[PDB]
Amino acid sequence: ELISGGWFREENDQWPGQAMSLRVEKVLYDAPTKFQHLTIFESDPKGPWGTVMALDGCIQVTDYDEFVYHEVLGHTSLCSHPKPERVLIIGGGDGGVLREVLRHGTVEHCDLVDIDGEVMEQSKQHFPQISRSLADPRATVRVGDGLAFVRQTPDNTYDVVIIDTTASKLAFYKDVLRILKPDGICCNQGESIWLDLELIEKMSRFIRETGFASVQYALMHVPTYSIGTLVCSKKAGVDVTKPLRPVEDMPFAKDLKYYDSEMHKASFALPRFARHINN
Amino acid sequence: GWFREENDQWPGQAMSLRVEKVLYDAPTKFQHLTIFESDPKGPWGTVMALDGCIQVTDYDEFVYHEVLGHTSLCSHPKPERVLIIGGGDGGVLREVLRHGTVEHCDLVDIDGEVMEQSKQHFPQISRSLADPRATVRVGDGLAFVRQTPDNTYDVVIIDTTAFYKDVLRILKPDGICCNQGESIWLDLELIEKMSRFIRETGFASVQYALMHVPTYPCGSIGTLVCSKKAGVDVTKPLRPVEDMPFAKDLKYYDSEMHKASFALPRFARHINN
Ligand SMILES: C[S@@H](CCCN)C[C@H]1O[C@@H](n2cnc3c(N)ncnc32)[C@H](O)[C@@H]1O
Ligand SMILES: C[S@@H](CCCN)C[C@H]1O[C@@H](n2cnc3c(N)ncnc32)[C@H](O)[C@@H]1O
Ligand SMILES: COc1ccc(Nc2ccnc3ccccc23)cc1
Ligand SMILES: COc1ccc(Nc2ccnc3ccccc23)cc1
Repeated sequence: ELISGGWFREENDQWPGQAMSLRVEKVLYDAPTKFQHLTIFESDPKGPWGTVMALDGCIQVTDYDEFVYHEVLGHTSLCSHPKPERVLIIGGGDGGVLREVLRHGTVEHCDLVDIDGEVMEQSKQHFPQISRSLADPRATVRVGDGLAFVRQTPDNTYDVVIIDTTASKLAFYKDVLRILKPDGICCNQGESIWLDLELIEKMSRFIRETGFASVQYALMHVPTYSIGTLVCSKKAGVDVTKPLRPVEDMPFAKDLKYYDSEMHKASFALPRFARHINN
Repeated sequence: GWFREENDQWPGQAMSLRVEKVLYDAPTKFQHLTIFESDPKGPWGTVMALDGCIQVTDYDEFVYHEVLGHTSLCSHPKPERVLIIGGGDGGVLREVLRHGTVEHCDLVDIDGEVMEQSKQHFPQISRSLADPRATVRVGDGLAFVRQTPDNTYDVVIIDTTAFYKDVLRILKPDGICCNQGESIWLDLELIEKMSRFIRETGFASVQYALMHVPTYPCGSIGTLVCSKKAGVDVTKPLRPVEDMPFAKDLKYYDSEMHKASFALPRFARHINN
């Protein structure tokens, strides 16, 4: 339904009476998928955004800002683990998180499971700088439901599980805890302290009560939206807020556009109204 | 009935709010002033825009107000006399006046209509304007500082929409200056140029602090925190807010947030070194 020269409009049920719009230079994809509406377009070349992906009317990836959420999810988790060798990504069909995971020399294998094979296909076509990772021999990329995937995973399979999703069931957290090895780290796309503070409070407590030893929420600075990540440790006495394996000691630190150890530490400082999430 | 905000810096992008009720909409002697009640099912409440750019909403005003007010004052060893340039809504002043060390604050905003419309439509922001420790003037900040004697202020806060040499001059030796600092998203070249312009006018140091706002279509909002005295580290609170009686009244700012605010994404880090 979208056309070139028209505007893409984004609205939110949580924030009614607000809309965010982008001019569409060129439609690249606009169709229902087996699971969701997929919209890819080139935004205004006078603007900074580049190619833009939306799922069910909500922007999920742009060329300009993708490095933020990808670096944060990939490095805050892996740098909190003593030796991450086996990694699971749930969602992340675009490849961004996987690219960041694969920078780490300790990773021998990463499994990626995204329900929507068309997201992965369209990302190969229209976001090669994000999706190149999906071809890596250190990765196995599967089309399937992450819920069923973790249910059929044996105990103690993964060092890190990263949940990079949009959907709504993501019982599941008990499976995640079970498939993690004893030093395990889980991290998730965490929702907004502005939109959904009560949800973060709720999720944080239900994750701890599932049996995770600790859960800390990290905030990120994106150019437009808040977005956070819940970083969960299976093992008691882990402080995920200070990098266990600082990125600065690894050869790729200087390739990163957002993340470093100072950013990692700062991300866990929350505005005072939300600070009770982390204590 | 939707208010739409666009930027020349960000072409092909727009942010819109539904207008529930127009409260004020007229040219002023200096700028277009628009005040509206936004959607009561949304979180924003009353919204003020100047020349088509939103400057204040009931919902988020605490962020920029607390950050400008406290990052500066907690970076000063004993802030007694404070100047605010702009800030006609009263938000920064309200924050500055929480500090017990403050004996007097002058506030100078070019547009008297902004203070009048804030008195009417943002009483929880503009209450401060009536405080006996405050003197409010309607006038240009540039001319005001030009006619201010040397070593008058402990802190100058620039809360707006040669001057800097006058700001440096009117500051006492431990003086702190802070300004509404613009977005590291695209707008980065300007912050870099501002920070160099400020150091070269003779401030000893300039550090940029980032804030987390619920929406900013212009990218991000920050503050440049500048110290007249050499060897001051404005990135670590000199007088922690936690030692003061009003710390728990704050909705955003604390010492953790103060320290964190100066940690910049890698691409922008060269702003602060
Ligand atoms: C695009 S990614 C979000 C953008 C940040 N890279 C969101 C992905 O999660 C997938 N997703 C949603 N639900 C699931 C389940 N249940 N399992 C796996 N992947 C899922 C969905 O297909 C998106 O590609
Ligand atoms: C509303 S405040 C915006 C930030 C939200 N506290 C911006 C104020 O700066 C004033 N302003 C703009 N230029 C000047 C000058 N030159 N002098 C004083 N005040 C000024 C303008 O009238 C706004 O009220
Ligand atoms: C999950 O990682 C993220 C993090 C941030 C975004 N940001 C944006 C959301 C919606 N519309 C936009 C429009 C333009 C730019 C960014 C956005 C999306 C996914
Ligand atoms: C001086 O500091 C600030 C900081 C933040 C804003 N916020 C908003 C700016 C622009 N459009 C919006 C649209 C909707 C909501 C908020 C905003 C203004 C001034």
